[PDB]
Amino acid sequence: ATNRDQESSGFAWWAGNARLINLSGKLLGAHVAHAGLIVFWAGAMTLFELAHFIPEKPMYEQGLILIPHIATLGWGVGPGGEVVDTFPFFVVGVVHLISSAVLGFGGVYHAIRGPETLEEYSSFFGYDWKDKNKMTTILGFHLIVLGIGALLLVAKAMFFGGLYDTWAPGGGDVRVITNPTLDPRVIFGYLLKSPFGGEGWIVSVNNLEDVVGGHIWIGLICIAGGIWHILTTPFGWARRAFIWSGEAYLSYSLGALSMMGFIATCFVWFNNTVYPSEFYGPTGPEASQAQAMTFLIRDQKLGANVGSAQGPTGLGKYLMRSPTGEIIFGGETMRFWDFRGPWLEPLRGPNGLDLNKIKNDIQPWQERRAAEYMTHAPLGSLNSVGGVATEINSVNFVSPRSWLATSHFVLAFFFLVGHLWHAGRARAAAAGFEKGIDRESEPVLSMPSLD
Amino acid sequence: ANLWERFCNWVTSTDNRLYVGWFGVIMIPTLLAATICFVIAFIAAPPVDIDGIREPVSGSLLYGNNIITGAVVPSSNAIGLHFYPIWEAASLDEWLYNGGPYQLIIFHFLLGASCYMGRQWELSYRLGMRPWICVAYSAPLASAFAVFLIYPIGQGSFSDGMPLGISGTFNFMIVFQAEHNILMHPFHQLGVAGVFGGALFCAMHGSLVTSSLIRETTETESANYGYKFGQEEETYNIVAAHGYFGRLIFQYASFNNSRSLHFFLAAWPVVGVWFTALGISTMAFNLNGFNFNHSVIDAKGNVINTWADIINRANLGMEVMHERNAHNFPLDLA
Amino acid sequence: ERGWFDILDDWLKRDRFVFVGWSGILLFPCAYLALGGWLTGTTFVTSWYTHGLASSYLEGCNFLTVAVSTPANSMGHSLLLLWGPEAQGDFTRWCQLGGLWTFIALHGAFGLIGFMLRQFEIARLVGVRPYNAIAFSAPIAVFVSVFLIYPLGQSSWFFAPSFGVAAIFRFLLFFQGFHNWTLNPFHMMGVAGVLGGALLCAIHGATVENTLFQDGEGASTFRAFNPTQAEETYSMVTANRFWSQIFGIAFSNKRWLHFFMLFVPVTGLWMSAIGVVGLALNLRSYDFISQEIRAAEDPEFETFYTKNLLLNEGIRAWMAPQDQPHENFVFPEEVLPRGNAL
Amino acid sequence: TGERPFSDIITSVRYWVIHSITIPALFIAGWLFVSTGLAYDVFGTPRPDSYYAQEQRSIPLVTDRFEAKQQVETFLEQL
Amino acid sequence: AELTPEVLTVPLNSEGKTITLTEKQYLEGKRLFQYACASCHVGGITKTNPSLDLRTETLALATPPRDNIEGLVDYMKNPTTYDGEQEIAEVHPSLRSADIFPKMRNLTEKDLVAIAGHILVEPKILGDKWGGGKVYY
Amino acid sequence: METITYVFIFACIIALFFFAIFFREPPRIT
Amino acid sequence: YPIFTVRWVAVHTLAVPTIFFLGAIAAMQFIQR
Ligand code: CLA
Ligand code: CLA
Ligand code: CLA
Ligand code: CLA
Ligand code: CLA
Ligand code: CLA
Ligand SMILES: CC1=C(/C=C/C(C)=C/C=C/C(C)=C/C=C/C=C(C)/C=C/C=C(C)/C=C/C2=C(C)CCCC2(C)C)C(C)(C)CCC1
Ligand SMILES: CC1=C(/C=C/C(C)=C/C=C/C(C)=C/C=C/C=C(C)/C=C/C=C(C)/C=C/C2=C(C)CCCC2(C)C)C(C)(C)CCC1
Ligand SMILES: CC1=C(/C=C/C(C)=C/C=C/C(C)=C/C=C/C=C(C)/C=C/C=C(C)/C=C/C2=C(C)CCCC2(C)C)C(C)(C)CCC1
Ligand SMILES: CCCCCCCS[C@@H]1O[C@H](CO)[C@@H](O)[C@H](O)[C@H]1O
Ligand SMILES: CCCCCCCS[C@@H]1O[C@H](CO)[C@@H](O)[C@H](O)[C@H]1O
Ligand code: OEX
Ligand SMILES: [Cl-]
Ligand SMILES: [Cl-]
Ligand SMILES: [Fe+2]
Repeated sequence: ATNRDQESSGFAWWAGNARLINLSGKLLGAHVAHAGLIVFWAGAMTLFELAHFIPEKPMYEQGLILIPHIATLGWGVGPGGEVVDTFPFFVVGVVHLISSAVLGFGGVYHAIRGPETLEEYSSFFGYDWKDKNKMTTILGFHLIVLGIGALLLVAKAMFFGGLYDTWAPGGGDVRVITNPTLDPRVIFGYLLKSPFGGEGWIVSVNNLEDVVGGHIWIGLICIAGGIWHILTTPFGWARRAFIWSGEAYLSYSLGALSMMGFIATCFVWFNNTVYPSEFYGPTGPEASQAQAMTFLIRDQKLGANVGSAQGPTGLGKYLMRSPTGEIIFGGETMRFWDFRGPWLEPLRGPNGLDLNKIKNDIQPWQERRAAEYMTHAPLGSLNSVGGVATEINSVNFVSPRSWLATSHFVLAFFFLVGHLWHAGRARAAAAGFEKGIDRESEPVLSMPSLD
Repeated sequence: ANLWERFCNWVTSTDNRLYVGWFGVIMIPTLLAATICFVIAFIAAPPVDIDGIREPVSGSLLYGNNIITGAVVPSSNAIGLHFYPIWEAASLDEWLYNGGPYQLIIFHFLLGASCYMGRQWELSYRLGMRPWICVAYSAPLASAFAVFLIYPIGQGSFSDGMPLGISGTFNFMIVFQAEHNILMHPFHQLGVAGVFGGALFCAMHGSLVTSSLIRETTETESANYGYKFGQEEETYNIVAAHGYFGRLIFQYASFNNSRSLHFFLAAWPVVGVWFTALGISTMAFNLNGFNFNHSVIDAKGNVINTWADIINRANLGMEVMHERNAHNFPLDLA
Repeated sequence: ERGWFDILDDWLKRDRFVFVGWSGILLFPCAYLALGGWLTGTTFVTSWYTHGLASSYLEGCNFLTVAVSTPANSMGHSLLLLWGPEAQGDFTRWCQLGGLWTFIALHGAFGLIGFMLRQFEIARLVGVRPYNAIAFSAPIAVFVSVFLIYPLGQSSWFFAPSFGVAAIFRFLLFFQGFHNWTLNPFHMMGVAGVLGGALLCAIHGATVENTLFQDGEGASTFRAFNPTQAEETYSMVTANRFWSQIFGIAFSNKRWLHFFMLFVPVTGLWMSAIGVVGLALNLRSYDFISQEIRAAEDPEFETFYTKNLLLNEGIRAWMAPQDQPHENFVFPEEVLPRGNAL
Repeated sequence: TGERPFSDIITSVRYWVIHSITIPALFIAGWLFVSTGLAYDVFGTPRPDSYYAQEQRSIPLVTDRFEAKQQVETFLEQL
Repeated sequence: AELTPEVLTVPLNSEGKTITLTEKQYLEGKRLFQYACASCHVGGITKTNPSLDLRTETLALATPPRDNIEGLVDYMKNPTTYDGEQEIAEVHPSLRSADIFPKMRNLTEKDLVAIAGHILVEPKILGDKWGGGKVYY
Repeated sequence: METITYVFIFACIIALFFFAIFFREPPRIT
Repeated sequence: YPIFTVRWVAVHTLAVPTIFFLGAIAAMQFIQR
């Protein structure tokens, strides 16, 4: 029981895992066992989704979050997102599930049987948190791994069947990406885009060529950065800027994950390219835009001239201008005029929505998709009654978009806290006052009084 | 040393009457800009077309408001989430019409209050303190982010962010209940538990310590004179307090460890208010309170109402009246 | 000690797991009956005959929706005793008429008296100043104003809060729509006391925990405290400097700080009670007359205060027919206030 | 104070002998209270078929104070 | 009150013939109506066209009359506008446009009868609340 | 007169803030 | 150690109805309209 109590380790049970900070072998165990839980969930959750799955109902009516992820990679789906074959869904779940037993094995072994520390046994695998060179080297290894991970996406997209392309001319379909975007002016341009409306920073990426080119860039950058970090030690300005400790490296990672969680929340909420509405359901903006399109269609069928119909406020009931003049849908959805979607773009001309096209060119499939998206807006209750908050029970629906946004906002938020907690604790422990104020060297007692 | 090293020494000085610090260097100007804009707008701004339907709502005192009805009104629904700084407008006249002051206030305020939180970490480091006061502050700060930024983002518009005024805040609450049934949301319920509990334990702790002050003063002088700033001895008897409280309820329902007791005082309202913030930030994406509308059915299929259904009837009243000229189509989807 | 009284006193004050005292003869049966009345009603009892509502687990309700509901408006402010002229000793009828409501309200009222006596009694025996009892007057003023005064000013107990989670929410929304209770400055002081109390709680607990002295070796710092130790476990000096430099002002006197922690939320709840006494009489803070005159004469004048009254009028029209069934409200569709489309 | 610690009591074989019988007997007694329908008649709660008569369009609301008991009785007779 | 054989007896055709549904068909009808229809017709209304509801009286004045099993079954095969002038299979789910309304692909004739049965029975239970919308919640 | 009164009370509070901070009773460690 | 104490009565005035009620509510989960 080598330091598995509070007396020996100085950490209570509820801070139990802090006991692992300088026990590299047991800590590797914690980490491998953990990845096992992650890979486990992925495989079992996939299988559960597949067992519950009725191919003829939209994914988004079935509470699915993982199958949609698989389908977007182009597996199991065809034109319009029609499921042609569930076996890839099956393969993905099984292989994760089996793999998790292997990780679980490794994890349990290192946690409970192998050497508690790895430094005596091996210098390659051993490490000291304060060894700035080892730390950048491990980091460097994982950067190379991550880089290859990005290149696997590219490989799928260009050489192994392509990706689901909601924008595919003629309708959504799987499509091979042959000409990915390589121009750094485009790829790095996205990073300098404003995060506000009508801009959306990286969340705006609206074609697979950009998505593929971006991953080409990232795979290269990450492998390059990995090599760099294996070959180098930190410059002195970096040495002087950071806390160098297990708890501090955790805190930096916590900050970056919180940030990524937040980005992920906005991605799934707004983006319908890498989260195709065919699989994930319509975005909030999209559903709101679909309602105005639905009634524009209905009312014009009834004889309404939609261009000159003045609403109660004096703005056009169906159509109006954005603050920069573009023709856009009216009523509340004015806010959503930045929305772009494949069922809608055919009506858009250079000035925004085109009245000639609206009067003549609205196809039945557009009416159909707008009705569908209007009635699958991402609104529902925690007990999964779909609808507005005043809706009666009947429809069992919460959009996959709401589940993915809400969960990840919560996760990103607590990770930010985790970051503040650990950053502040790491700072204090590095300076030596994390356990409290020395009663005989109280800093404030040595300072001039304020007034 | 050099001019820069002197500057750094001053910024980070533990001796300034108000700590400045690196977070302070961002906090001071942003908070001043927000404060100044807020005060001027609250007194003098013209009416703002909050819902982008050319229906300007008067927020300021000079345009017919009092302290209670007054507000800095959210920016126009026609703007949505577009960034609307002063230089994006053709004139200040236009800027004021469209609610530009609101974006200026809430953006400088959020940056400033985030730095206010960083500054709290910073000073505690300069003073050799443990670092988590800033974490307690993350709870109100998260709540402010929920109503001024996250909610607008989810709903596609700053016109749905909380208005910067008293009656405005109530408007936001009421529309929120209609659209999300926030009362039936368990994160809001944890929030209530958090603030009701926070009040309770405050009244409790205050009262337990006070009841236990050691006799140090005359029958005429304030008991506060019994405690001197900086004294080393503890001014009340915690064993007597525990003797009382442990008997009020039962022994183990009571704290004799001041440290775990003060921990519980920090944790209870902070965690509950985190859930409140997260309630608002997750209803931002339309995951709403429990819906038990028509949940009880009789043998024939007659709906038997519950108190959930009477809640529904009140929510419906709010729904159909709110923004009475803004909807043209039958469903309110944001 | 002498006579039977003193012997009984001995027994009542024995140092046991659950103190009893004289206050216990009041406290314990009334707290237990109020609570078991609540659990019994929410588990098995309907509200069909009083409200047209299901309200128990037996009928299909869940934890958020069960309640012990108020009696029917036709009952007035009847005590509704089991043996009263309404139920006439019939237990089933009593349950059906709302008898559990007054049962829980009155036993709860006497239980609360008992608890506060228990606070005076324990403090007297331990030899402390009875500040805790005094602080508890705030919960008392709230219970009495809201559960007793309010419905006593209104037409009947029907309009008191019903004992249930969703029922209490309904109570909230009724107060907004009918009384515009958010506008009321006594409710606003209540909010300040409750949110200020919660702030004071968070901020004091966090300040102590972050200016602790190192009195141990453990990285978990809870063990480095001794109940009988002479010294402060944290530095008031550092805490004071920290807040002075952060916020501009700080406490310097620990007795003040704690007294203030009693004062703020207690005073808050007392203020809300006064407003609720006002609402017993429909003496609302409903309107600002100057806004109404301007708005009546100027159809382009709009404020958040006008916007919220349109919400209230929506709430009244839409909830009243099912919420006040004894009024037999029939509001044909054409009369209902509604904005465009919705 | 005095009483035996809970820790002692609930780890003692004698505790489990007594309560392996009393806990389930109470639970089952609770269950029967509902399954026999006994709960409905003690408390006067309607079963799913007893809220409304077959063609009734309105709620049996009590509207009389001193003969409300008799009204419920009347309301109960026509079901 | 109970879900009795009388409540479950509904017009089969335009000529006055009735059919008594079993409790099982009713439940089936409610289930399948949720599965395929309630996203637009929750409560007897129509989200995407509120002028048209599923009230019996409304159905009776459609062309052809839809206030009976046969009429509803035929609607579900080959839906028309309310005056019967136009075939709207391309934008309203039916057996005819099961290619584009995929939830229609495994509805059997018996399923269609069950849904028709649900639509005719609900207003007999719910009255004006069926097709009433939020006023009646 | 009404706006003036509101702004005047407000301004008195802001001034009261400045004195409470900068011209407080100094805390004395004795 | 005694067995029948105040603590003992207090515990059972609560624990006894509680289990009885839990069985009652468990049975309710199987009621259908
Ligand atoms: C992802 C969750 C996770 C993981 C991976 C770990 C991992 C670890 N913990 Mg932490 N811990 C956790 C969560 C976790 N913990 C939580 C939630 C708490 C609060 C309750 C703690 C509180 C805590 C304390 C107080 C301590 C640890 C310690 C440890 C380490 C030693 C364990 C030991 O000695 O057990 C001995 C236990 C057993 C022999 C029982 C069996 C345990 C095995 C691993 C169960 C495996 C079952 C699994 C289904 C097998 C699959 C097999 C198949 C693949 C073939 C180990 C690396 C200890 C420490 O740090 O040591 C230096 C320590 O003192 N933990
Ligand atoms: C990224 C996380 C994530 C997301 C977005 C989803 C989303 C979804 N799931 Mg998957 N799932 C997850 C993780 C997730 N789940 C995990 C970890 C498990 C294993 C337990 C599952 C196992 C699972 C099953 C078995 C099922 C789903 C189903 C569903 C759907 C309905 C969910 C529901 O009704 O919740 C109801 C809501 C809750 C239970 C409330 C969650 C509240 C948490 C506990 C609050 C705590 C917050 C924070 C984490 C705590 C911090 C504390 C603080 C003090 C520090 C929805 C599409 C259902 C389905 O439709 O499948 C097709 C279904 O049957 N899930
Ligand atoms: C990244 C996690 C990780 C790391 C850093 C280590 C590191 C270590 N392990 Mg542990 N272990 C892991 C995970 C890990 N292991 C897993 C998943 C299992 C179950 C299979 C084990 C089971 C295990 C046992 C039973 C033992 C070790 C031992 C060792 C030591 C020597 C290993 C060696 O020299 O091989 C050199 C390299 C090779 C032999 C070739 C490796 C071939 C790999 C598997 C293929 C390439 C993998 C590729 C990158 C894809 C990975 C999958 C990924 C996508 C998830 C060293 C401390 C030994 C020990 O600690 O000594 C006392 C020992 O007995 N490991
Ligand atoms: C997980 C990924 C990761 C991590 C944790 C690190 C960590 C580290 N890197 Mg390495 N690096 C990586 C990936 C990574 N690197 C990759 C992929 C490359 C190839 C491009 C590099 C190439 C590289 C170089 C060339 C150098 C490092 C250096 C360092 C060290 C200090 C870095 C620092 O202070 O930045 C913090 C950032 C700054 C100091 C810049 C100023 C801050 C700006 C204003 C922030 C703006 C961002 C803002 C939030 C907005 C985000 C979006 C934006 C794009 C608009 C540290 C060991 C240094 C070193 O010590 O090398 C040995 C160094 O010189 N790295
Ligand atoms: C401290 C204990 C306590 C207190 C203060 C109360 C108080 C109350 N109970 Mg509760 N109750 C208790 C314990 C208590 N109960 C216990 C242990 C049980 C289980 C048996 C009950 C079961 C119960 C039921 C079933 C009901 C109440 C009700 C009531 C209310 C009316 C009582 C009344 O009118 O009495 C009148 C009697 C007295 C006040 C006693 C007078 C004592 C004086 C000092 C002496 C006079 C004696 C007299 C002269 C001699 C006989 C007269 C003869 C000459 C004709 C009131 C809130 C009713 C209620 O809640 O309705 C909504 C109701 O229906 N109780
Ligand atoms: C929360 C309520 C509460 C509390 C905590 C106290 C506390 C105190 N009272 Mg005050 N008191 C109260 C309410 C309260 N009082 C009320 C409502 C009155 C009536 C006006 C009084 C009248 C009073 C006097 C005249 C005196 C005190 C005094 C005292 C002190 C000693 C204890 C005592 O005498 O209790 C008295 C006991 C109680 C308040 C509990 C009474 C329990 C009753 C009898 C139960 C009745 C059951 C009922 C008949 C059921 C029928 C219900 C019906 C609706 C159907 C202490 C400061 C004495 C003092 O100040 O010493 C210096 C003192 O002289 N009390
Ligand atoms: C360390 C530690 C811990 C943790 C641990 C862990 C975390 C572990 C993990 C583990 C794991 C992670 C495990 C896993 C496993 C797995 C498995 C075992 C699997 C298998 C599979 C199978 C067998 C399959 C089958 C199938 C198929 C093939 C097909 C389909 C169907 C089915 C599914 C049937 C704790 C906290 C306790 C504490 C103490 C210490
Ligand atoms: C994939 C993709 C793409 C691309 C992408 C990219 C290209 C990215 C990049 C990215 C990047 C490139 C990023 C960066 C980041 C960074 C950061 C995040 C930073 C941070 C920093 C820090 C944190 C610092 C800190 C500090 C300070 C500030 C001061 C002093 C101290 C210290 C050092 C602490 C696109 C969109 C095209 C399309 C889609 C897909
Ligand atoms: C009224 C009345 C009376 C009385 C009665 C009584 C006294 C009763 C009691 C009763 C009772 C005394 C009952 C109990 C119950 C209980 C229950 C029913 C429970 C439940 C619980 C649960 C369900 C749990 C939950 C939870 C929580 C709370 C948190 C943690 C987690 C969980 C979720 C587990 C007399 C005869 C005098 C006369 C006439 C009237
Ligand atoms: C560990 C990763 C092993 C992945 C196995 C490669 C499957 S690659 C394979 O390639 C085809 C086109 O060539 C696609 O049409 C097909 O969907 C895809 O699965
Ligand atoms: C029922 C509670 C009322 C208690 C107050 C009345 C006390 S009365 C008191 O009691 C003595 C014994 O202690 C007797 O010896 C004595 O004769 C009698 O006057
Ligand atoms: O803006 Mn403010 O309030 Ca959110 O919901 Mn839609 O939009 Mn408007 O109505 Mn309801
Ligand atoms: Cl409004
Ligand atoms: Cl609209
Ligand atoms: Fe304290």
